[PDB]
Amino acid sequence: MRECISIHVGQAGVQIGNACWELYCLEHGIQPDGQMDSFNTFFSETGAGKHVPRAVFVDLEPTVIDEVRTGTYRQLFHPEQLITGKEDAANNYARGHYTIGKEIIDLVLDRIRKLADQCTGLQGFLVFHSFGGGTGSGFTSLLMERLSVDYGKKSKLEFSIYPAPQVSTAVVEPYNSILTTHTTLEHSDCAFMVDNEAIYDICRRNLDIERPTYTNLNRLISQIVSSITASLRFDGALNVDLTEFQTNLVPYPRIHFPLATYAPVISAEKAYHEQLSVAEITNACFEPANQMVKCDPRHGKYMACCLLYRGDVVPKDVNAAIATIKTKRTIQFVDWCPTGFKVGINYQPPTVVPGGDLAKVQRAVCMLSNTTAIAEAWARLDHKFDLMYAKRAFVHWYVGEGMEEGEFSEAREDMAALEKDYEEVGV
Amino acid sequence: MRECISIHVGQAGVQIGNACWELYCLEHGIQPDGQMDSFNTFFSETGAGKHVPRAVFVDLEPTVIDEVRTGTYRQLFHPEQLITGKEDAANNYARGHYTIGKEIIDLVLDRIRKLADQCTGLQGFLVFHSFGGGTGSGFTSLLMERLSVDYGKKSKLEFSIYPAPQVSTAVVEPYNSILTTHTTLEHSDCAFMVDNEAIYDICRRNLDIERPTYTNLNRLISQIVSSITASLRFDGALNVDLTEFQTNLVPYPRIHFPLATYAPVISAEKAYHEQLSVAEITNACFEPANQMVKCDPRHGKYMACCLLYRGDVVPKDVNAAIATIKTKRTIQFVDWCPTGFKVGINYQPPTVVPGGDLAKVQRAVCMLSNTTAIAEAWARLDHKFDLMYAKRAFVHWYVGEGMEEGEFSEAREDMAALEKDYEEVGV
Amino acid sequence: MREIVHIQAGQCGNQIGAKFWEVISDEHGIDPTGSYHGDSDLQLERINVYYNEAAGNKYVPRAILVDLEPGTMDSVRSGPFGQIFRPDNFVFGQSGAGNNWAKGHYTEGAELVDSVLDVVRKESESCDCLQGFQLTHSLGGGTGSGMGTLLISKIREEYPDRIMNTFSVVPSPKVSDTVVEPYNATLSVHQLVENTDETYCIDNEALYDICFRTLKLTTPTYGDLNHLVSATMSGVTTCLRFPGQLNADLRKLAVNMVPFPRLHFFMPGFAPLTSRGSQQYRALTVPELTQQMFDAKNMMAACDPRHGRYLTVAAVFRGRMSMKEVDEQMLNVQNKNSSYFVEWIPNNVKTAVCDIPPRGLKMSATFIGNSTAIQELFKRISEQFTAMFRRKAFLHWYTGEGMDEMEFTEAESNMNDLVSEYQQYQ
Amino acid sequence: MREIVHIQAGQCGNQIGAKFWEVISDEHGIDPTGSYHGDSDLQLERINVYYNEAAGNKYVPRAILVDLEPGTMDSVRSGPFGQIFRPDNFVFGQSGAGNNWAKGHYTEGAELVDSVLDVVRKESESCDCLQGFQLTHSLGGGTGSGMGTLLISKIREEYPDRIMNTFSVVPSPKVSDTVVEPYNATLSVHQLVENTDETYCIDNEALYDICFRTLKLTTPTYGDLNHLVSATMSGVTTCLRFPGQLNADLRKLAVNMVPFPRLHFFMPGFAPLTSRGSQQYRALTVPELTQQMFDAKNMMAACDPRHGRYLTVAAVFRGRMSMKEVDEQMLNVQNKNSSYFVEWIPNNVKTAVCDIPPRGLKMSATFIGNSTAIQELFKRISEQFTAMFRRKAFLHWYTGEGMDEMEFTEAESNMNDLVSEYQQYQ
Ligand SMILES: CC(=O)O[C@H]1C(=O)[C@@]2(C)[C@H]([C@H](OC(=O)c3ccccc3)[C@]3(O)C[C@H](OC(=O)[C@H](O)[C@@H](NC(=O)c4ccccc4)c4ccccc4)C(C)=C1C3(C)C)[C@]1(OC(C)=O)CO[C@@H]1C[C@@H]2O
Ligand SMILES: CC(=O)O[C@H]1C(=O)[C@@]2(C)[C@H]([C@H](OC(=O)c3ccccc3)[C@]3(O)C[C@H](OC(=O)[C@H](O)[C@@H](NC(=O)c4ccccc4)c4ccccc4)C(C)=C1C3(C)C)[C@]1(OC(C)=O)CO[C@@H]1C[C@@H]2O
Ligand SMILES: CC[C@H](/C=C(/C)[C@@H]1C[C@@H](OC)C[C@H](O)C(C)(C)[C@@]2(O)O[C@@H](C[C@@H](OC)[C@H](O)C(=O)O1)C[C@@H](OC)[C@H]2O)CO
Ligand SMILES: CC[C@H](/C=C(/C)[C@@H]1C[C@@H](OC)C[C@H](O)C(C)(C)[C@@]2(O)O[C@@H](C[C@@H](OC)[C@H](O)C(=O)O1)C[C@@H](OC)[C@H]2O)CO
Ligand SMILES: Nc1nc2c(ncn2[C@@H]2O[C@H](COP(=O)(O)OP(=O)(O)OP(=O)(O)O)[C@@H](O)[C@H]2O)c(=O)[nH]1
Ligand SMILES: Nc1nc2c(ncn2[C@@H]2O[C@H](COP(=O)(O)OP(=O)(O)OP(=O)(O)O)[C@@H](O)[C@H]2O)c(=O)[nH]1
Ligand SMILES: Nc1nc2c(ncn2[C@@H]2O[C@H](COP(=O)(O)OP(=O)(O)O)[C@@H](O)[C@H]2O)c(=O)[nH]1
Ligand SMILES: Nc1nc2c(ncn2[C@@H]2O[C@H](COP(=O)(O)OP(=O)(O)O)[C@@H](O)[C@H]2O)c(=O)[nH]1
Ligand SMILES: [Mg+2]
Ligand SMILES: [Mg+2]
Repeated sequence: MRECISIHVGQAGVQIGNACWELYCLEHGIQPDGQMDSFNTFFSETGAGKHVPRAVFVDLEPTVIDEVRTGTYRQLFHPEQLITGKEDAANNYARGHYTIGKEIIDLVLDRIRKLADQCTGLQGFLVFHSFGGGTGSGFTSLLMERLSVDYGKKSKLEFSIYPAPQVSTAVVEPYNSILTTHTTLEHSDCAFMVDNEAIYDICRRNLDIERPTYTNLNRLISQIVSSITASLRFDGALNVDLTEFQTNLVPYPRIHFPLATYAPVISAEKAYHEQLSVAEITNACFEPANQMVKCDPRHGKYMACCLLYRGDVVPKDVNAAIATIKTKRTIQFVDWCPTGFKVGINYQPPTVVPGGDLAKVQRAVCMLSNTTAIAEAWARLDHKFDLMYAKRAFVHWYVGEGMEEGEFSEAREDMAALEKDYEEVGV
Repeated sequence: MRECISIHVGQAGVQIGNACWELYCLEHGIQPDGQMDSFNTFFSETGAGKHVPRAVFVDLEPTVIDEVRTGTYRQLFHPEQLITGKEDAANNYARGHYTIGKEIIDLVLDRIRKLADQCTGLQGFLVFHSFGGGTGSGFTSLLMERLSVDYGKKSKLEFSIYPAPQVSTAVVEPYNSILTTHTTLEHSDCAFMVDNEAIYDICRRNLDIERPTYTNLNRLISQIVSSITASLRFDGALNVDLTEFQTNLVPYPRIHFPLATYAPVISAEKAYHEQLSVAEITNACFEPANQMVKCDPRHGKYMACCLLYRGDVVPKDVNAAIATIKTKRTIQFVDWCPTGFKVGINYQPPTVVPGGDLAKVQRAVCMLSNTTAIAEAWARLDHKFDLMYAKRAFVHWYVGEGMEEGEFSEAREDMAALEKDYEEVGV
Repeated sequence: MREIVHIQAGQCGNQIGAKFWEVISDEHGIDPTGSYHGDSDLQLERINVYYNEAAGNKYVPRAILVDLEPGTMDSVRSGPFGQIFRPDNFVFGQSGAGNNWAKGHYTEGAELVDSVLDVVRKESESCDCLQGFQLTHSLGGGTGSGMGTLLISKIREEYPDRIMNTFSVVPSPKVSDTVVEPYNATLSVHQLVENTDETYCIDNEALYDICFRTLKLTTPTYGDLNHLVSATMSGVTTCLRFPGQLNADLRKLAVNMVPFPRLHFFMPGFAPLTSRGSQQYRALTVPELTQQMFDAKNMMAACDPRHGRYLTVAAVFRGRMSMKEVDEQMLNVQNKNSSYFVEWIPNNVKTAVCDIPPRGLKMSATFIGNSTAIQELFKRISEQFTAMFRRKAFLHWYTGEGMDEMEFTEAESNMNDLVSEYQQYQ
Repeated sequence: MREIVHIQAGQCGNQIGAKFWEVISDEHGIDPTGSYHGDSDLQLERINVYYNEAAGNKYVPRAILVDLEPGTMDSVRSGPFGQIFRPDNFVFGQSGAGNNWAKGHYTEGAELVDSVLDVVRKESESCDCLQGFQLTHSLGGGTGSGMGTLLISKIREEYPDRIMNTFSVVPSPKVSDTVVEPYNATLSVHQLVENTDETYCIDNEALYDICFRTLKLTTPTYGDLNHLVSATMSGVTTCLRFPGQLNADLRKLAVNMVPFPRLHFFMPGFAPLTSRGSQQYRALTVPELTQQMFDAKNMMAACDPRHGRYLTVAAVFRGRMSMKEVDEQMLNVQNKNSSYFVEWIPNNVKTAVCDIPPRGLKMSATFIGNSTAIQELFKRISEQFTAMFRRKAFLHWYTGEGMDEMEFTEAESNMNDLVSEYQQYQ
């Protein structure tokens, strides 16, 4: 069957993974200890009955994984799936890659191989990292490269924490992200990217919450992930396998970045002041502020769009909605693509956790989008990098562990090329 | 179906809207929480069964809407339909328009669009403001202008709080009202205007009440509104749709102002000392003091009259009454209009709220009137404005936020033109 | 939104302030330590207008206390409601002003004002949407008068789009209370004309008349006078804190009350004012209330409003009342005695009303008058000024701190121009 | 893993150290003898970061006490938490330094340093994965300054891939505390620029200002100053000992805070800092905390950061908080006052946060600033140095121990170059 493995790497990735696992447990009826039909896509079938997931959990930081190992979702995990080392990169690309990561990576590969050995049709991977964080950027890149050698035909999807233009966390992100882009590019297939500023905005407006945490964010991410994956596991009108997200979303083999957005993301309060019909949901999906990154999508033609409807969904309504969207003048599309939309309709609805603010909905959607409008963010990032690098800010740290500066230049060139390609596409 | 939206803007407007909503709840059987046939004209059909109105609630004043949000008619409303900001204009036309309103207006427009997206035949709007109050005059004008761009074919009816000649509230009304007139004129279709002095007079004589409030006034207004609208919702002998009040009431495309008057407005005491026959009601409607503005209608020819009979009504009787009215020498009519009266007869009677003084009547009427007799009030207003403006009273406030003084002159010119037109009509 | 920052300056300003904070506290159900003990959610809805919230459901006046003269503020601190104020909001110096405007405005005050500005800035950041600043001071002193003016100048410079209102205790012209008072008052008025949007002019003579003639009282203390002031102050801002039918606001009042930018000097009043003893002899009809409001003997500025025309008048009512009764009453007043309201402004009056009477009363009202008669007050002050300045009497105390003769002259000129302008609309 | 070895050197270093060990003990639930009495497993998870374990569930500071001056360390030993230290970790000589860097670095200190090195090596073997060394000393003395530098040199030589951080008490330039202080400070700075990865620069003047201006306190003792230092120190390493959302680390902080290798001199701070008395007057919002953190008066180095640009800033929060609030606050700060952060580094700030507030506070934060303004401090020291050295004043005390003039000159040169570099990024 359509049966697969996940990868959660670095602090952020691990956090996301926890949430994901919780969501999965809710969905498939599994109790935190492994006790309870088609669950087995992730949870490789087990000895005494108690289910155990297929996820690679990696952190060179001990602390986050240590927390997990003394949590509630604890015995659920295999000891080995969770991996440990000694110290952070500390936002240092030249440590996940090159120096310290080239040591653990072998172990990770072995684990992955072992996991694969249970599949009877390994459709691919899901990878969780951060365009920014030191471990989950260099290390993840390295891992992806390794996988490329050992699994050429298998899809490798990535869930990515792009840094928002204005807001920041650690002031060496512009280097790290760029480096990741340079070395991820050719080894991944798809990189689903979500900002944090956008999420915060959504929370403030749509969910009516002005005091968020990371936990909430993680839950939201997990929801999206679930939406993406549910066609593997449950039945459906139209089933979108992992390998479709290659072919209905990558118009050219360097453009690997889609924006992942969810709806309806509205709390219980003015949910009952709403219909929550299919058309409305679709409309919400294409609006600017509901997107989970900081693009003005009205500034950029859509290349490929992909929608994953869940729950009580009649295809006719969906079709109507899509037609309406097509009709709209502001939702721009490329010169070379008429069949812009890819639709998945799944008989199982989304499932809501205790503590998760998003209330119970009979129907919901996850949208995946490729556009020239992502290029703005890239350009901004490039600019940031250039401003940093001319005065040689913090270069000696990465170079002092094991790097050429020409690498940086190469990365910049690559970015420029990407930009040019985007421009061409727009034309 | 004939299915539509309302707009309630500014303090006064919001107050009126509350009353209106209460009345609607009474009429259609809806409980304050949304629980219970043809209600759905306003109350767009809902998810779990509990009905939610289609009204735009706007106040740059937080306080009034805050009160509503902690009232009884509370969960009934959608959170978004009610809108908030920060501070009043403070009877300052140059803040609803120009400065502060151009900020919220977009949101309001969006809301309106969303509401429209539920209609299967949006017949138009109902707008509640004040010729005088700072928010609901500039802001409302702005809103109307915006709507004109986004809905050209859709009717936009307005319910208006004209300031009475002698009595006043805030001593910058003469500016604001004039400004509103200048910028409303070409974007609205109809502006149903009600004074307060007239209402008070009615209360003193007809209802036998000498200690009124705003609440009572609001209730009265709501009654009128209900009478206006009931042909959309319930069955009838003759059904007057919103779009009829364009075509049976606007003889020329600048004359957009009718007087809205109601009968019988008599309490339980000397109701039983009365027959309350159709003819009597009709007679009451055309009498001077029962009118809801301060005109002497005997000083002015009628252009178009429109009557909306409700309850136990036989058309023959109505016809007889109309004939009698026509016969009368004092009820003057224009040289150019023979078919002066437009009649709507509705099988559903009016419905009385607990607390509302007007007792239960098997039959009742609402009358709408265009005449040269409205021009007197306009002239008075103009005079007031001119007296104010020559010594430059409070001009620096509006000008100091963002205005030309030439605007004032333009407004005055417009008023003069209107007056001239009225004179011509009279001829 | 609609948040107000309060500043109290000088001795008078502080004393009035203490009373004001007591009264507001009472109104909002705040006990002397800062705990809430109310029974109505109406009380907390807009509590943010005057109070910041702290840990443990603690409420703290958004209030700054300034005095170069130390010890007056120590009394405040020692007092009952003194414990509600933030210690960091006490800004004080180590030298008096000797009732010297120049020391408050130019020299000694300049050394302290930075601190005050810093505190004000800090305060401003905790406003969702700052309505403005409310100041309590006195003209005739050095700190309230000079330093108050200085502070106002600074704050207007930094927040020119927020409303600047001052409750200013002026002299009693028939029996003046310091020797250099005229100099101080004249110097302050100059500053206030230019740098505030509204100034409520309160004079102790009028207060005493109210106490004696109207309230039938004797042995009245400064405390009692402060009470009266505080009641008017609270009345002024009621519509920002509470619900109603027609809700007022600061700029709304300014919009209706200031027909020319410099004419922003108001005569405040309260009604009802009758004796405590003879309570039952009268009752609370809206007409009676309005009568009390409008009668000259019940005003707190030192004018006969009958010796001038009203440019505009704002009445703010509290209690559930017939709007018909209100409007009709106003109309009758205007019709009967049209000569006392300038004929070039149709509808000189304004009404506002709030559904929430203060403590005891079912019906209360606050009066705000802008009359051409107030020229008298300024005129007398200018007369006082001239008699001294033409002999350069007491001038050395001011020149010694770097003030110049020319400034004095200019201030006088401005005062005279104000008078002239008022006479225009008479 | 992530284990830290602590060294305390000289009188100051030892005294601060005692306080630090008290505070860390309290935090980890260790009683004064060394028994654990905590109620949370969070407390012991990473206790190994500072403490070694011994027989009988005994916990022992991984701490070395060095002083050539004997008796100061005897006081430590006699003290309450003195009994937690390993007796074999006391390394001391039999002669003072007379506040003489040369005696600490070249002669007397060289005779003792072998022992210290031996102990350090031993300590290193009980690290699973040594994070680095943390030193507490003073510039202006002989032992902490000279011998501290000597020891640092040795340790960097032996463990160049582990992080070397120093909490160094520098002079108060406006009122200096020894006579040869400038000489000592200048000599030390030279060594530290080259042989440490980060130096936290603490000055007593700033501390006293904090105590008096901010905390509203008086009669502050060296104990109290030590407390303040200890709190910052503990804050610095919180993310190695405990869980959180974004977890910091030593090199992570260095990565974000050191954009050029030699610019590694930080101004530490803590927030909140308000009075004990006026507690209720304020509350714990993230914005308020950040305000406190960023305000010049709340920093513990002797600069006005407003007289320079921030190259980079690290904020480390403790308590469960809205990341949205944090990030947005930072953004607002940057936008409003972009001139105070160098424009050549987009996002000058950094956030870290730990889910575990220290004892009383719900929300606490530690500030680490790298500003071009710190040039002022070095500049003044160089001025001091030059005035003396151009007359070779006091120089015989140093030449007598084998130091050469040329060395002094070179040290001055290096200091000047540092200043120049800082000015570049201003
Ligand atoms: C038994 C009874 O009904 O007593 C009344 C009373 O006799 C009268 C005479 C009160 C009384 O007021 C005075 O005598 C007075 C003394 C100095 C200065 C000014 C007035 C009263 O003291 C004042 C007091 O006022 C209030 O409670 C209001 O809420 C008022 N509160 C305060 O001023 C206050 C006093 C002490 C501590 C905290 C607050 C208020 C007014 C406006 C805005 C906010 C609050 C009331 C009605 C009374 C007494 C107690 C006798 C009157 O005043 C007010 C402000 O209400 C004076 O004329 C009115 C009419 C009242 O009927
Ligand atoms: C009743 C109450 O809440 O009292 C508080 C208190 O009043 C205040 C004023 C404390 C108090 O701190 C000081 O007065 C102080 C004295 C010298 C130097 C520096 C500070 C307090 O003494 C300090 C004490 O701090 C702690 O408990 C922390 O865990 C702190 N502990 C120590 O410093 C410590 C003291 C003695 C013995 C062992 C440890 C800490 C801080 C950072 C990292 C680790 C530990 C607290 C909150 C208070 C008192 C007790 C009054 C404050 O300081 C700290 C460090 O919390 C000063 O401003 C804060 C705000 C607090 O609210
Ligand atoms: C409208 C603005 C207004 C103008 C006037 C003159 C107003 C009008 C009326 O009040 C509203 C007077 C009022 O109707 C009364 C006759 C009952 C009465 O109150 O008049 C005063 C004297 C009168 O001035 C003569 C008063 O001082 C005053 O101000 O009157 C004595 C008093 O003894 C009990 C009583 O007899 C000034 O603000
Ligand atoms: C961003 C880096 C930073 C730069 C500045 C200038 C920052 C910005 C703001 O704080 C974050 C100021 C702040 O918003 C306030 C106005 C509330 C306030 O705190 O400012 C100070 C004076 C100010 O310097 C003028 C302060 O010393 C300071 O450092 O300010 C007085 C103080 O009295 C209570 C209060 O009025 C330096 O690290
Ligand atoms: N959405 C989300 N973002 C996170 C989470 N944790 C961290 N981040 C983001 O990830 C970035 C930081 O990377 P981390 O994953 O913390 O870093 P790391 O991979 O552990 O790498 P080092 O710590 O540098 O070794 C920042 O942009 C954070 O906002 C999380 O739980 N959820
Ligand atoms: N009939 C009726 N009239 C009202 C009501 N509220 C206010 N008014 C009238 O409306 C006018 C004042 O305008 P408001 O609506 O209060 O003012 P606003 O729109 O809030 O504008 P600003 O307050 O100036 O920002 C006066 O003529 C009042 O008599 C009400 O509930 N019913
Ligand atoms: N109404 C009132 N007037 C006061 C009070 N205290 C002082 N005054 C008056 O204020 C003036 C004296 O100024 P004051 O404020 O004491 O001087 P300052 O401290 O230099 O500003 C005189 O006209 C006093 O009658 C008070 O508490 N209430
Ligand atoms: N903050 C702090 N400073 C100290 C302490 N003890 C001494 N000092 C300072 O350290 C400097 C004197 O050096 P000290 O350490 O006593 O000399 P040493 O023993 O030769 O290193 C002076 O600037 C003192 O103010 C202390 O416990 N805390
Ligand atoms: Mg990490
Ligand atoms: Mg309003």
